Amino acid sequence: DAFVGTWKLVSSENFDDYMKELGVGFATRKMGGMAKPNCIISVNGDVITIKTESTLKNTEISFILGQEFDEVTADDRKVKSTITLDGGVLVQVQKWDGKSTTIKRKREDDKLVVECVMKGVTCTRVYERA
Ligand SMILES: CCCCCCCCCCCCCC(=O)O
Repeated sequence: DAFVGTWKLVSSENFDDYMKELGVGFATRKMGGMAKPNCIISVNGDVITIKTESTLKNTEISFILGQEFDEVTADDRKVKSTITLDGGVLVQVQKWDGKSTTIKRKREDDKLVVECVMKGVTCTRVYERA
């Protein structure tokens, strides 16, 4: 849809603080901090796939909106994830060990804007089409 495409990271604010708030260690934070991933979003029927590709780490999720799924995150958390579409925003919640984090993906002008929140930390990541 508006989301389908291949997207390259062009800016990131507060990602180190976000990773720290998630409990990510120095080594995994080091890998993530200067990474410039591509995010490849596709859809087949009910199933949306989001691939995140970078030199040192790749991830992929496939899901149906509103259906919880198990996910191993890029930082190796074992979480239960649910993704819904609310006002054109893909809203992902991840739940583990009594905690939660949200990842909200929206289209704004030429940008795919990704807001990641853990407790009082808000990170904003911007991708543009490859
Ligand atoms: C790209 C490599 C980063 C690996 C470090 C751990 C990151 C875990 C949280 C990732 C949140 C997703 C943000 C996004 O899709 O831009």
